[PDB]
Formats: sequence, C-alpha cells, structure tokens
Amino acid sequence: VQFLRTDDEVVLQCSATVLKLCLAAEGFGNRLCFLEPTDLAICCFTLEQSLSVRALQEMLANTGHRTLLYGHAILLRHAHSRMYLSCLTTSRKLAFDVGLQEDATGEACWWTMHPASKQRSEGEKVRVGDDLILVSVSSERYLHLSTLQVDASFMQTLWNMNPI
Repeated sequence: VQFLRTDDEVVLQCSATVLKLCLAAEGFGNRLCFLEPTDLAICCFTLEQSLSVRALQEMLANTGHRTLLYGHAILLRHAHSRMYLSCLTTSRKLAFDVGLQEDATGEACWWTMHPASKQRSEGEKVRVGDDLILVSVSSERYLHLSTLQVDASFMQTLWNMNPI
C-alpha cells in the first residue's frame, strides 16, 4: 500500500466496461481531454498542490511532498504541455467539457477528492488504487466518463490515481 503525495507524477484512470481508460490531452492547439486505453506524454499529470478548501479560498482571495487527504482540493498539471486540468465552460447537453487551461488561476483548475465509500473519510490519506470521486470546485460537477468522452456532469464516475 502506497500513499499519494504532491510532486508525484500520476495517470488518472477509470473503467468503461470490460482494459482501462486514462484521462488524456495533447495541449498544443487542442485543449480538450480524451481517453487513452491501456502514451505518457498525453497521460501524465503532476499532483502540483493539495489544499483544504479554506486554504484554497484564502489563496484565491489574496491574488512539498505532502500526502493527499480526502476532502482536499488538488491542482493537476499536464507534465507535457505544462498546462492545468480544468473544467471548461463550453459544451458540444447538461455537462461541461474538461481540458487544459494555460494559467493556473481561478477555481476551474481545482478538483476536490471524495471517498467512494465509508472505507475512506474526509481527512484520511488517499491511497494509490483507491476509487475516488473528483468534484470541480468551479462548477460543482464530477469528472465523468460520458457514454466515449470525458466531461463534468451531475453523474459520478470513480477514478484511480496510479503512479507511473
């Protein structure tokens, strides 16, 4: 059993139905995320920061290797493009597009981590392989696999953060 910490390079995976899907994006003209079945250049995200919502709110108002905790908000940096995973405003239904944002400002590039069940709880450490929920701070929608795309909708999808 391993714990996740900021500065860790990870890939975000979920299951469609049956092989797994990795959240991905190019970042050099195209900012929309897509799915990659299982490379790294498009799948690797760095866990830049992990803050409590309060800290997050304070940092915004006034504009190391820390272990992730459920309830905390994380900032995901696309290692290749150097941009940030964010909840976009566009859409092409009741779900928003997900993708890269050049600057790491605003609430769109922050996501809070939540337990899939009671086996984890707000405040506990997030383990590698844990099934978790990702909620967009700016939209309050979940990182979701729409059925084959990735979006932020009212419907949840479980994800895993696995180190490369």
